[PDB]
Amino acid sequence: AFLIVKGPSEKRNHEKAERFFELLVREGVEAIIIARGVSEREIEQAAKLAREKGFEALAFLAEYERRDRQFDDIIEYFERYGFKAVIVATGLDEKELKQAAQKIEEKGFKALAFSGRIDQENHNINDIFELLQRQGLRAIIAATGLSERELSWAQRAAQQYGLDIIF
Amino acid sequence: VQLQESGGGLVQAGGSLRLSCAASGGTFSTYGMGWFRQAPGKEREFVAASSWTGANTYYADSVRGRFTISRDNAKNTVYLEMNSLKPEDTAVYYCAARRWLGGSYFDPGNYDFWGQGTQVTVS
Repeated sequence: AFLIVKGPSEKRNHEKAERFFELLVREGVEAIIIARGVSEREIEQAAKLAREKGFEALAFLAEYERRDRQFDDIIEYFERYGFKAVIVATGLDEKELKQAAQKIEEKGFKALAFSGRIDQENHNINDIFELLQRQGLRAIIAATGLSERELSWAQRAAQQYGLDIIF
Repeated sequence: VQLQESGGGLVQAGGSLRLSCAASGGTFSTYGMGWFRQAPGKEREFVAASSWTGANTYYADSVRGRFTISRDNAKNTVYLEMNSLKPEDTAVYYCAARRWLGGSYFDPGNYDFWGQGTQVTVS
C-alpha cells in the first residue's frame, strides 16, 4: 500500500485527504522525484538536480523498505531537502501501514495510507499526478538506479501529463 | 454534493443518446465523476468515469468504443455520449461523485454521492 506524508503545519481519511489536496494546490511543485527509496545518495542526487532548476519537489519512493527506521528517514528527507510531500510505496497492506505510520504521526507529520502496489494500476496515484499537473508540475526527475518498471512508468507519465523527464 | 441527471429516454438499437449530470460541490468532493447503471433484478454496475482534468478516464469493457465520457468543469457537468446503443444497454443510469484520492474509480462503494437516475430504454 501507499503512504503520503506532509510535514507539520501551522494549520478521518476523508478530512485527511482534503488536507493533502489543499497542500498540493497551494504548493504547486514543479518537479516530482522518483527514486527507489533505499539509497539516500540517489535521493540526494535527484534533489540537487531539482534545486538547480529552482523547482519545488514532491518525492516518490517506489520501492521503500521500512527497515528499523520507523520512517525517521522520511522525516530526515523533509529536513535535508525540503520536499513538500513524500509518497512511499510499500510492501505492507493498508491496515499495517496505517499502524506503522502512527510513529511518524506522533512527531507531528501527517500521513495518509491508501491501498496499492507499485506495479499495479493505481487510480489514487493517478489522482495525485493529475492534480500536480493541474497545479503546475513541469518535470519528472528519475533518480539513478530505478527499475525498468518505474523508468517505463515514468516515461508514460511524462507523456500523459506533458512533462519533461530528467535523468 | 448534489447531483442531477438528465437526457434519458427511449432510443432504437444502433441509436445514440447523450446523458448529462449537473454537480454541485467543490473540486475535491467531485474530483472523480462516474456513470453507473442498473437493470431489473441486476446489480448496479460501473459504466464510465472521468477524473477532473479528463487525463484519466475509465470504461466498462462492455461499453468502451461505444460510450464516451467528458466534463465541463466550469458548469461542473459530466456527459455520457452513448453511440451504437444495444438493447442490453437498457437500464437506469446513475451519475456519482468520488472524492479526490477516493480509490478505484470502478468501485461504486468509493462514490459517496449519487444522483437520482435516468431511465435509458433501448428497444
